[PDB]
Amino acid sequence: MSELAASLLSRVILPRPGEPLDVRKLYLEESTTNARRAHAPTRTSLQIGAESEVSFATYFNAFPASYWRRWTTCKSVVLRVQVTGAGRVDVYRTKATGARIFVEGHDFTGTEDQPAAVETEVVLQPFEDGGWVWFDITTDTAVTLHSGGWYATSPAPGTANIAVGIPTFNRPADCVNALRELTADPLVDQVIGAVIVPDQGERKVRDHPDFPAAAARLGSRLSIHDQPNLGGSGGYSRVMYEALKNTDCQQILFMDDDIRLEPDSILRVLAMHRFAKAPMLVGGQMLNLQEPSHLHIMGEVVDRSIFMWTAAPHAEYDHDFAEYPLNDNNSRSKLLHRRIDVDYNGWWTCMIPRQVAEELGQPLPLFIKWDDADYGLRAAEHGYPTVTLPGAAIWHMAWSDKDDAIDWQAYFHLRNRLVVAAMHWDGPKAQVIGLVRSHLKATLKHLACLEYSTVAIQNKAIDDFLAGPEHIFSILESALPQVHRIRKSYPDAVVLPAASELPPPLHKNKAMKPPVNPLVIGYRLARGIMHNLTAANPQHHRRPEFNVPTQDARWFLLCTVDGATVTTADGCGVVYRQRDRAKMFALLWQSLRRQRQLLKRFEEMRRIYRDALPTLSSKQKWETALLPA
Amino acid sequence: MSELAASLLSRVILPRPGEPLDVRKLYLEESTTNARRAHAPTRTSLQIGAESEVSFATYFNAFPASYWRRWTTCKSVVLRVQVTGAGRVDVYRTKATGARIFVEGHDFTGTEDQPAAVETEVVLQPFEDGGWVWFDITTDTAVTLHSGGWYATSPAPGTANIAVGIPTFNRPADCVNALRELTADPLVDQVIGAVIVPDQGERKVRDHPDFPAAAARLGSRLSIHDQPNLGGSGGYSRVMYEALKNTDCQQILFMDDDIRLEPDSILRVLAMHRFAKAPMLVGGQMLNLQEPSHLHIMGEVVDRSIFMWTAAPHAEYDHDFAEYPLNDNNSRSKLLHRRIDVDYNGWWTCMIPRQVAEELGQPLPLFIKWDDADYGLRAAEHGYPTVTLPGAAIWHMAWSDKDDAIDWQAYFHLRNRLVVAAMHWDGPKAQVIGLVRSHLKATLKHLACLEYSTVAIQNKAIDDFLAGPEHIFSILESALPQVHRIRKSYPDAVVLPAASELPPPLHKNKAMKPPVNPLVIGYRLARGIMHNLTAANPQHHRRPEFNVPTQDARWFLLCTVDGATVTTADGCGVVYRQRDRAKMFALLWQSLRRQRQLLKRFEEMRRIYRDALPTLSSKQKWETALLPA
Amino acid sequence: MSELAASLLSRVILPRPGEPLDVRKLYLEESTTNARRAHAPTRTSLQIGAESEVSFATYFNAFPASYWRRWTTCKSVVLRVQVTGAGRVDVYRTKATGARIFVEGHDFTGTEDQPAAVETEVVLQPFEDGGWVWFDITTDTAVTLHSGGWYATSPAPGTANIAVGIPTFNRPADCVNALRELTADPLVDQVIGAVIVPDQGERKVRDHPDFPAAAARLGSRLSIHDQPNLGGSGGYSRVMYEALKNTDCQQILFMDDDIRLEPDSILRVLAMHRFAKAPMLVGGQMLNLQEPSHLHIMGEVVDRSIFMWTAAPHAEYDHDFAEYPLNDNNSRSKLLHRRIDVDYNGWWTCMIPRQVAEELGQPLPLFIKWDDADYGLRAAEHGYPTVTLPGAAIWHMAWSDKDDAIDWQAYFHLRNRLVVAAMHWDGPKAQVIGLVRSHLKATLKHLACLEYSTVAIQNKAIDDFLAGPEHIFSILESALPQVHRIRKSYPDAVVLPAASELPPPLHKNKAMKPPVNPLVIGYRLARGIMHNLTAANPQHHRRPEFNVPTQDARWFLLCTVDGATVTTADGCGVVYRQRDRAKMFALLWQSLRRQRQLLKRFEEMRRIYRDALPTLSSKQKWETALLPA
Ligand SMILES: [Mn+2]
Ligand SMILES: [Mn+2]
Ligand SMILES: [Mn+2]
Repeated sequence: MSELAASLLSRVILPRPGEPLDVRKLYLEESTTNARRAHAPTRTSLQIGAESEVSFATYFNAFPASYWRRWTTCKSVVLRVQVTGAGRVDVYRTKATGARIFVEGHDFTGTEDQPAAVETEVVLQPFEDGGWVWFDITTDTAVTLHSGGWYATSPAPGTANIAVGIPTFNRPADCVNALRELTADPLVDQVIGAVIVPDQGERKVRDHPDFPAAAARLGSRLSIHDQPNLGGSGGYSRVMYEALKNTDCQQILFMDDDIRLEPDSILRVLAMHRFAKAPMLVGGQMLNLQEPSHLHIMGEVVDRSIFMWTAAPHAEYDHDFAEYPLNDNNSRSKLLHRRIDVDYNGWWTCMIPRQVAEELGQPLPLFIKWDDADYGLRAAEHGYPTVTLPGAAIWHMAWSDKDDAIDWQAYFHLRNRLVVAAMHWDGPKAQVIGLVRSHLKATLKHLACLEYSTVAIQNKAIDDFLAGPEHIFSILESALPQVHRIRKSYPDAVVLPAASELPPPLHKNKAMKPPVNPLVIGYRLARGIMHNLTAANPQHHRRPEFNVPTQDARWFLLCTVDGATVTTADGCGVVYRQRDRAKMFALLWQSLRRQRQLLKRFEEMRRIYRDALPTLSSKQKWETALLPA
Repeated sequence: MSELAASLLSRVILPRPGEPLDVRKLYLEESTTNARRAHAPTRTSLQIGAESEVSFATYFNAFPASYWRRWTTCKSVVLRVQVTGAGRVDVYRTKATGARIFVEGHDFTGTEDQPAAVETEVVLQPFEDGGWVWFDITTDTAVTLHSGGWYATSPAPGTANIAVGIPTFNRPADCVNALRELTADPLVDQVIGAVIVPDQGERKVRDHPDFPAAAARLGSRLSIHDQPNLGGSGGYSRVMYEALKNTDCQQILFMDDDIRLEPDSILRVLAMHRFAKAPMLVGGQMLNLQEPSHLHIMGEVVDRSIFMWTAAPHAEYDHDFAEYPLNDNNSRSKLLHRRIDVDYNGWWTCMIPRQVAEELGQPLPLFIKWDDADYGLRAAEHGYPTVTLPGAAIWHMAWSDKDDAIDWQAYFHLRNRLVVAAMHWDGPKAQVIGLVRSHLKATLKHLACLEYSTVAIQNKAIDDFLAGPEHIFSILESALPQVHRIRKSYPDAVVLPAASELPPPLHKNKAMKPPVNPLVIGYRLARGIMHNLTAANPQHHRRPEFNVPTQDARWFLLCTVDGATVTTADGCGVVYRQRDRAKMFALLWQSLRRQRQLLKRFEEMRRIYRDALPTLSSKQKWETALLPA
Repeated sequence: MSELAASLLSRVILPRPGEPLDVRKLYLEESTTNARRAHAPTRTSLQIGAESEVSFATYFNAFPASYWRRWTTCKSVVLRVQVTGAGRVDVYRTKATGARIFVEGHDFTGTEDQPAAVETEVVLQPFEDGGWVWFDITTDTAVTLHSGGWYATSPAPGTANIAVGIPTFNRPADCVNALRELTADPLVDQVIGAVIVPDQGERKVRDHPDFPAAAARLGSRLSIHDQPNLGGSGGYSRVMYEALKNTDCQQILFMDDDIRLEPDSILRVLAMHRFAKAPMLVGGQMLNLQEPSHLHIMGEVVDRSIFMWTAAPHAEYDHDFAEYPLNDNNSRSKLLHRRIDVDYNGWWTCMIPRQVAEELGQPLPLFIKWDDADYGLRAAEHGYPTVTLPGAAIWHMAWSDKDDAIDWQAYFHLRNRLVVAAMHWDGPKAQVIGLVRSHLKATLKHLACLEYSTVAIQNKAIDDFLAGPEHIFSILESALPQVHRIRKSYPDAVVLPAASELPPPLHKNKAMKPPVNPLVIGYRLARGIMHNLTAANPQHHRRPEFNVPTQDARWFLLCTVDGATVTTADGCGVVYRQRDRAKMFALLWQSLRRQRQLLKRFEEMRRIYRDALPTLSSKQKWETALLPA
């Protein structure tokens, strides 16, 4: 009956026609011994040739059993498939080591008229610290898999009523696409109660030629709110503000505009939220929009030793499922079988229970960065954990090539790290030395790389954090322009269209091998210190010594030049980096001056920042930024 | 004629429809250059496309020639195949190194109406210390292999009349399945004279809904005997008791309830028993029920240096035939071509001649463990060797992941090792130092791992062995509950459903790399000794320092904590392990006290245990345990 | 016209139906991207699917260009193929390094009615020290290759009239097969003028049930000559004797009875003989009858430093073409592109010009071994070189596993080496130290391995060589029985059917790793010397310490035992090897005594042996051994 529909956790899904073979690996893994490729006539069905084997040990179709055991009331899961033809459904699970274990097989024989139903209940008891469940089909005669699903044994609790939030800024076409994809799958459509779009740009999504068609499918569920550029924080703050005040939605789902969606991902997230033992945040993972078979990360934490976000303990960035199948002996694939606990999830997909939003308050008024991490740490302090759910994903731009933490974002990275550190530290007193040491090493590296503007804006970052939580809030919007203004006067921050716009380099490039050798690193380091003590030659600021590609722009090469072009990470331009011994020393001294301030004033900072949390997170205070005159 | 049927050693067999591709490797190996997969219309026939090659150099279809040379009167074997279409049957053998040697080819041309018979006699002379024989088929036109077999040149001696024994304990569904599979193959059915089922559990196999249908196919050959839980020993003791007293079966075949059967396996075992040079025990091998293409072990011995069961000298655990074909250059596969001699076979499949059972007596009244090894050692002392026959296998649970020698089984492992050691030593006087040293190293390891209960029950194991063979017999049933009772008071033995039932750990986990480095092991060892000399902090017994996964729970990580949860091997729960310096030292001292007793009293033990063998193995004394008031 | 037939060097040939895929690699190499396997409807034609590529860079179908350049008058070779369908014939050659070079392509379009002729002349100029020529076919539409050949540009000189010689000894079935295969190919049949069969055994080939049918196809060309067992030398001596006296055949072709033939091989050999610059010996290569895709060796020389036959400088034994294609980057395959010069060819296939046989005389009356090497050295001293022709091969048993130079053959190996050394030395005076040192190292090794009989018969070998060339001739027949008689009294030479015929070993085996480690070899060596100085324990001659498999029977393991069974190389039995310090020392002293004799008397030996060559090689003196009373 529809008792099936109410207990559906995760549908077995298949690729769209014309899907590149790499991406198909996220869905199904076919034996190379098969006569022909399996064919997907719809997104929920599959035709398999006679005498063929297909494995559903895959990102989208395997069941992340250990996560369900850890966070939900589901004691068991039921696999249900409908099949025609003759063959066997084999059910497997893994230990947290990745070791595969055969659970049970079921021979079937069905026809189009009388299709076979194959059911398998798997208890979730043996998944304490990792493991997946999946099935394979090995055929006798040609087989059609008409449908498949992972089901709970009882209906989902609560009511499904999601407010989806999508902040957008000068990407009307991406936003229109996102709105369109939300209503593509009828089952996702039915559970969406509202779509809040804080439009923070000048190029409005409302003015896009395809907007009316996307807007029609949502009807009055859609609202667009014009506001100034308040970054991610202001965007998602608005979303949460609107959801609590102007809707009765039980779940708040943060999403993003520049995404591609696998709609079942939303239902998986929702299912985990509904079956949850206690209220919690449920997050989706990010697949790399530019390398679509690659998983960005299983989950992330905040490392408390230096208060810095990182990969969770047994997780590694950029896992290509086409090269490294889930069910494979290699070391990268085995890591995927551990249950990865997280401190927070990113806001490309993050479900927040209504009550939880109410109790915790709004995002901190940081512009970009650390706002998601803060909201995870805050939630945990209130006994609301976060789970990053494997197999529930969207496609989003990763820092795949195109990004570098040396531009204006570096200001926000440092400032907000400090704000959130002050807000959540809890650890011993002398623990801040770790964070400052971390920053010193990075500072000397920037100076070695001639990334002078970076250091300057990081000096402003420290000043702004030190000025307190009231100054932070007052510069929600003004902070960005002020960072640009500082950067304009540094040659290392002025992007030119091409190296060919400048005089041709004095020297041709020579391939320099990266020093792994212990003695050689020392030698390159000393050579760098020695050069940095000399007065720079001004002629190398008129004509660059080298044109350095991004991939070659490393400290060991850069710490011996007086002047060079360095290509930006996105490959779109170059900057003329220039050494000046007087400026370097001055920036270094200003940095050290600030480092000593941080470790002197950090305890005070914790007090004032924790005392300001009611204010920084109140809907009323946020109204002063969100709403105009 | 049926002169063929009487001399059949081993049928050429093929996979069931829908069999996973991995498992098919146990039967046939097909070239990837073939246009299509070979098709098995029945379990004894195969269709092969035109211009295709299939190799029968496989676990089930190759002939383990060296074993037949060593233990049977067969001077040669005849390969007989019936084929239609046109092609070549090529016959090969190996040297004990694995080197393949072409013996002879036979071109054939047959039709469905006039099928071709292809015969090849292979003398068993060149297989002194290893080697297999097999065939390949390379086709011209499409070929059907209608049947194939390895045959002796004369009828099998003796009469085939097997009593199959299956002890069962609270696994009625598995037992019913086993009973069902015994009658699946008509040729196995015909040679079964009785099926004895000692039902030792409370959930009776007789009460299972599918039992009547399984029981009908056996008729009056089946008998079920209710008795208390007397472990494996009591179970198999009952089987042997019933077979000798209440049947006239010439062969006794020990099996198990949680198995999957390849019925031809039984006939292979029987064939080797019948053609045997002199009476002997014939055992089957175990394929891993959870990784079905994996062989557990070629055979096992008792290493006399420390009296401990191990892999036979050139055998390695867990051989995956899908990754490592029999006929392949790699080092793991070459080992399979040596004739592996064994001291004993396990009781998942072990054929014992009626007369031999009569002369040797019953199993020793050990609860679990070492009873099979003892029966092999005992048989050898009477001039009855054991053979583990390759290609004759059942599927059974291996210690594949799910088992750990630290629970209640550790008591039985140590106690019974000592009993069997006392029973069979024969070696020099000072030889027991080896066994005690072995136990000391294990003891210190348990204490390092905080596995305190293990040490305590191993202390009881030594006491029970020391009390003598009469005490051993008197605690056949009572020993198990008494072990549980000791374990209840150790935190390291109380299983909780999840780490989440306890307060969250103080520290997050950090990946610790296993020390292979020589200096680093020393450093980790010293760090462990140093920590173990400090007084433990009681707060770490309230709140665990870490949640440690099974795979990470190693001595180098565990010897530096005061308190931590460790997940059980099966992944079903966790235990709160807790360091206490006073308890550790006390357990260690109690262990050392016992170690010194062992090497002082071992000679005495041999005398009293050897003198008690008539008693411990008599059917009359066993009646006091097997039969009620 | 038949001007084509007269200039044919080497036909393009294809496998028989049902040929194992490995062996097919000797003929054709097909791309795995092809839809279907190529099909050979006859041995000289091939069907190739549409859009497919087949390479004829193979043992049998590529042209060994450098050999033809070196030894024949052919300035160029013409490739001629007849094809239907549409595609391209691509012609390639290699440098001696293996580097492939594209020469020329030819698009064709033919039909069954109007087949396309594709011709390509390749000049042999760039093959000074290596290189092959071959073709590939890449198809557009389905293609049939109807025929292909490598042709000279002018008719073959001389007259083709071969006397084939096949000595046989108790292998009537193999001999009958050889006779049968000689007439299988009409083109080989036509050039055979006689078949001489010295039947040296008691089981006569004449008495074989299939002999009359084989004999009918040869008619009066076949003659069988009964004589005593005079080994290989007597056999081939008889062949040459009969060919010169009783036929007018222009070529003498030594073959063997236990062979499989690729008939075109004979024509290739004949073609090279006819086109030769000057008269020469043309030999065929040996493919491994037991591993049929493996080449035994490209060619062999006599290393003058110690006067011992070996692989030619850049040749390595046992080249598997299925694993290592001719046209492949790997190091083993690149060696195949050098022109390998030889000192001699073996007598499995060796063509000798009539005049050359006349001038050189008969084989030396050695029983087995070194007779072929001598005949090559002798021929070279008369300005008649030997060529081993790649791509011209028979299948013959290699020393693939089944042979060990420790039995009765060791006597002949040493004695004949000395005879041929005395006959051909030429080098400096002090050069014999090398040969004696070589023998000392081998002697100490035999004694270390307990191979005592070997040393004793090698002591007789030296004595027999020292007694002179007249004694050698007088013991042509009697030498074999006399070697057996010596060996009967050594336990290490008495073969027993199985280790199980002896008392069971004292110790089980333990895997000993082969010492590659520099210090460890030293340690094992010292341990061996130390043990060999002790008095052996007689009880270890009653009951063996170990049962040692052939593969494990190495000096480092064997030099520490007093008594052990060692399995024979063929796996058919075992010998009880026994250490005795008194016997060892006595044999060693007798060996050293002889070693000092050799280096004192070697100059004398050269004189007497060279002076006896007219006698040892005269047909008249050979009549005293070949013909009865
Ligand atoms: Mn985005
Ligand atoms: Mn069991
Ligand atoms: Mn031969």
